Amino acid sequence: HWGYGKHNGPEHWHKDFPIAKGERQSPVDIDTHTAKYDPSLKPLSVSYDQATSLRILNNGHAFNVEFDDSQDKAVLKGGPLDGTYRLIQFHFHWGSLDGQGSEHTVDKKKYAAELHLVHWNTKYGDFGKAVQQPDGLAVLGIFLKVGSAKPGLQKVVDVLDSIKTKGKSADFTNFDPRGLLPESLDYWTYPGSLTTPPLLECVTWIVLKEPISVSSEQVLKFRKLNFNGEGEPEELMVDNWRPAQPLKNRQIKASFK
Ligand SMILES: COc1cc([Te]C[C@@H](O)C[Se]c2ccc(S(N)(=O)=O)cc2)cc(OC)c1OC
Ligand SMILES: [Zn+2]
Repeated sequence: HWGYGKHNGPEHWHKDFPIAKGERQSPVDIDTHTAKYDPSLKPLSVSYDQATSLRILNNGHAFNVEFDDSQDKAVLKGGPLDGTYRLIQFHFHWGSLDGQGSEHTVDKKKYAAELHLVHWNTKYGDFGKAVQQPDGLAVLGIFLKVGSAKPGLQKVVDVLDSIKTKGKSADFTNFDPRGLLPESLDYWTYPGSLTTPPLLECVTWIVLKEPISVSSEQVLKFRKLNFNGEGEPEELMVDNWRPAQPLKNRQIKASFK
């Protein structure tokens, strides 16, 4: 099965998922001098006051914090988006070392990690229908750098011991994803893909310019997770990031001057 090892990592994915070599793959390098300010882009509307978190799951590739998306409780609107996108889950990608881990890069700079808040377009009715559409998903990407602790992350860090291995889940109610946001909602945006198989070309990417700070102790706890199942030889969950893909015939737009 696909993963992030020497034998099943990103350079292998094209054999089972040929869209890996497609025209709108993610992530990409954001060249900050080549991105054009688009004064027609609206401020992002992040409406997370009624978010209902349910569960946290180790899926063998990352961990997902899942939300109740059976109503408009936590939605993303505005910016480059038409209509209403409902939050379904968030997850991270991170490195074995602080100098790598992000999927997007900024002038080839890699951050220690990247948060992905995944949303689906309510005009398609469910997430599985939305991933078949070129405007099906909106993913809000937020870089993490190592410095001061992020207080709003600690409730996630403290549950990771209970989902160490693939297939483990834990109740995770009353988590407020507003505690993961930076101060500024300035962003870059471009049309792209899922960054894991099946690599579907269904994503409007919205990547925030301002990183959040997390502590070395917080990211060390991410790196204690396991790719393996319980009672299998330990393989640490690190370096679960896809490198930057060719931009091809795409333009990255900036919300800011
Ligand atoms: C949940 O129901 C389904 C789900 C799926 Te496609 C799930 C899973 O295999 C990948 Se979800 C995902 C989300 C975000 C990212 S990222 N890193 O942010 O780019 C990467 C991957 C297809 C289905 O049918 C078409 C479906 O039937 C209902
Ligand atoms: Zn992701």
